[PDB]
Amino acid sequence: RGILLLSNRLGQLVDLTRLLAYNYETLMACITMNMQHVQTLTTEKLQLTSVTSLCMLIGNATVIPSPQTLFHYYNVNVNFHSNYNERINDAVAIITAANR
Amino acid sequence: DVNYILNMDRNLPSTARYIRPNLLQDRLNLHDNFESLWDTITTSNYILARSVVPDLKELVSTEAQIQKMSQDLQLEALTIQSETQFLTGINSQAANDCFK
Amino acid sequence: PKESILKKLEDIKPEQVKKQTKLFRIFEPRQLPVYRANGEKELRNRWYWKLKRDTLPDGDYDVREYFLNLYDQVLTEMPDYLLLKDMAVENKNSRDAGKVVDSETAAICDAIFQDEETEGVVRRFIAEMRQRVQADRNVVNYPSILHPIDHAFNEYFLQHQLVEPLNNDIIFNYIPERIRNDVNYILNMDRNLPSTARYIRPNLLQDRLNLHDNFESLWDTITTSNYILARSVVPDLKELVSTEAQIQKMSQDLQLEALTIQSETQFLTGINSQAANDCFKTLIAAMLSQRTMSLDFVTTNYMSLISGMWLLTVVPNDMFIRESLVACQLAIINTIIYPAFGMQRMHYRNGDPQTPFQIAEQQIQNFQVANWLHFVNNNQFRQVVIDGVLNQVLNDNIRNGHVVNQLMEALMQLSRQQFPTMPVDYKRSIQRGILLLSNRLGQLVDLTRLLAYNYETLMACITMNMQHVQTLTTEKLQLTSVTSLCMLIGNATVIPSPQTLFHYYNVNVNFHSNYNERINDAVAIITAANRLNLYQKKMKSIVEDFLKRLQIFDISRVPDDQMYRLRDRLRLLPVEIRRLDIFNLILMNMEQIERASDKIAQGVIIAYRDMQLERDEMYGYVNIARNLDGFQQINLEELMRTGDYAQITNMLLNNQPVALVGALPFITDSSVISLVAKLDATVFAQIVKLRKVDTLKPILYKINSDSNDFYLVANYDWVPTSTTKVYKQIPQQFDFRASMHMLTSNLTFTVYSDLLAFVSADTVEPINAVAFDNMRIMNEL
Repeated sequence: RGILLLSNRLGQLVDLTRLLAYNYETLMACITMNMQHVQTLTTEKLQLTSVTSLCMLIGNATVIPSPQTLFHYYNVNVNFHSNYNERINDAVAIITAANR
Repeated sequence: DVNYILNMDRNLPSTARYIRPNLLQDRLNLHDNFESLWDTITTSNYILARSVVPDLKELVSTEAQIQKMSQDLQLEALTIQSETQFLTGINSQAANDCFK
Repeated sequence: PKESILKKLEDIKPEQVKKQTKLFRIFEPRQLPVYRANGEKELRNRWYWKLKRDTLPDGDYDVREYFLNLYDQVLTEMPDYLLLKDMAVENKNSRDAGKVVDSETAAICDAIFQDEETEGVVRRFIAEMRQRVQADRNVVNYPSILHPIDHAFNEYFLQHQLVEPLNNDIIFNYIPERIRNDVNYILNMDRNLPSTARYIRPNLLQDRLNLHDNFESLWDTITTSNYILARSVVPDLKELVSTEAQIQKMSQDLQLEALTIQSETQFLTGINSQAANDCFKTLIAAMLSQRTMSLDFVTTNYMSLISGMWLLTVVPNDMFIRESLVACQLAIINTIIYPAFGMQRMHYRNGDPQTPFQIAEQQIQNFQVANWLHFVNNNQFRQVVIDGVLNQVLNDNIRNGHVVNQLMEALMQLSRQQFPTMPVDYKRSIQRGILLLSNRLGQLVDLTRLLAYNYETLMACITMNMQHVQTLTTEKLQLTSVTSLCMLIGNATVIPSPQTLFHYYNVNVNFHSNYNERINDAVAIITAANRLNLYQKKMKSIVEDFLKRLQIFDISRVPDDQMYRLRDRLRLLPVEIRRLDIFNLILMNMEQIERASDKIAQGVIIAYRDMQLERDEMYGYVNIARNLDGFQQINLEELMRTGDYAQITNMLLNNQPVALVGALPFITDSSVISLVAKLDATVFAQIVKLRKVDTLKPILYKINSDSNDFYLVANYDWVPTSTTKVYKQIPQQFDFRASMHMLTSNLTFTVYSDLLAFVSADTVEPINAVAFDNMRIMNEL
């Protein structure tokens, strides 16, 4: 009986797939930092509770990243990067000098 | 990405000048030893993300669904370990959380 | 509440009528000055066609949706039938009265018949334009003035309305083909309807939705309903051994005392003057409705069990839920048959799933005992189809139905295990209860008959092809009541009151009619909804209304889900010719409507090059093209949807010959000046600033140096130079002579509702009733 609730809703569950598909596939675009897959030392708890909800509980909704939103994102990683790279240079420069 | 509109409005004098962002890559492969720090980055990069991920909309009234759910679920039918499948609630939230 | 879902049922009157009056009008003819080439008003004036209500909006999309509503209006308002004498007026002129069709027809005549028209031919015609009746066929000949599009409508309405005849024979025929036949009943009537009858036809096609494959929650609601409905029927039992008397001899047969003893728990079975009636009703509906019930027993009340065997021998186990037959049987198997039949050595160990009656079969030997097992175990329903039309009735194995050699056998098998044993006393209490069934067996033979009939009767009147699934609200039944009914009955004979039966038919009927009908109403819409590209009228819409219209279902209290799935099935459903046949009509001309009528346009062209203007008569000569031959295009609808790719933005900026398409706001101007100044090139600029357009009001130049105080120019000699005209056909003109059509219908009708009523139903004396075996049902003193 529970299974069926996934099935009927399946017509919609589809929608979910599309959603993420896009979103991730979108947002991502604006990331400068590369990203190698690593086994973080820390976790993040995800209660099947919520999961289950999202599932049978999403309608013909449709939401996406506000323009302004997107930029703001780029902008940040950007700066950050710039700082990382920059300090790096600032760092190196010193150390090497420090030697001769 | 069709869905998004682009347009220019202001002009640019041959006076226009900016400073390179400088986005060299990793340069430092922390991906193979500095776990402690990755965890800290991930975390960071993570929160950052939630801050962006658009909030959802138009969901099915919490009550409505869970109710047709009990009709379908046949909850209290002998089985000893009741009311552990319905701590599901706060979905109007759980989904948003699960999603982000 | 219990009888709060019943008032939602008996209160369902779907046999809704729809009477028409005013004809069905879209465009009324109208005045307007005439402008001969050259542009002067030659006087006299002419008559054309313009729509009643330019309602029409802005944006191809909004347009499409608009029409759609028309479809919904058409249907609600779709003539269930008509009648022309009811819509009669009189003609001011003619060889006489003439009586015409619809006030508007009248007006028009008198009107044209004064404002110096095309003279003779018109007045003339208007004269000899009357009525005439051909009584001999009930036919009627009226006139009526309308409009090509109007005759269009009203016409099909004559040919498709719905009122057949009605003779004694038909009334007789609507009465279920298995009841008129059932002997035990009689029928007799009070009238003879004349040749003028018309009876409407409650149509009852099947549930083309198999609600029973994904939607257990709606079914559940139906079942429930259908169930309560049933109880409302189930006859109330009659005269049965006064409660006290029986229960008293009951204590006796057994031998009680003050030292404690076990029979004692077989008497919370008393109350039956409540229990038997409940147990009885309950049982039927269950079957009819086809609901699945549960079981409330006690392991100490063995009697209550014995009676179970009564039950089980009946209702093909599948009718009860799983976890219930399970308990029941094993409880019998392990505390009643093995335990006092020297067959208990292991005490029977069972650990869930497989079948527990079953396995006892292939284990112990004894014939009497052995037949019970196979007959009970493999006993099922006979999946029967046709019954004087697709009734699809789940029937009870002929056998059982009074040829109760089942009960006699159920007793003989009981008469023979009461032989061996093990725990000395225990047998005393057990076999003593067993005997109480045997003596009563003369009467038990009856209970069977009763149900047998009743179910087998009520049945027929259920057009709602019932099936065999699993409920989920499981009505509750106690072995308490069961046991009561059992030993406490006999001599009596009861049966379905006539009036009662009908009432039942009637209901399911309506209901059906509604289901089938809404279905059609539903489908029709959805399909239309598609050949209209309404990617924005999110359908979560139709389903909602649909369900509602068959009260019982708490709409808000049902997830959007099921709803959609409901559409998914509806979509594949055929409209009803009626339905379809109309949509084809609306579309087919659609174009014509839109084009005509003001407020709107179609599209505009922008050739940055001076050019001529047509010289039509209606309007003076202006900016119009009925072709847009050449140039390019760009759907506006898709534009404001897509988001405009500066494609337009660029072309506008760069100045290139182009066109636009869709719903549009026209704007009329006069003072020629405007034109020479070339105002029309302005407007456009805007767009550049606002990606989207609707703020776009194109221009038209009604130019007739007559009404344009600035004729100063028509003077010299000219010929209209414009840059950009407009897409919009031209309002046809009005040819009276031909514009009129002729009509046919029928006279003095006689519509009826309900039917049946015309019959007085009586019943034979109870004492000698008959089942499908021609045997006196209830022949044990």
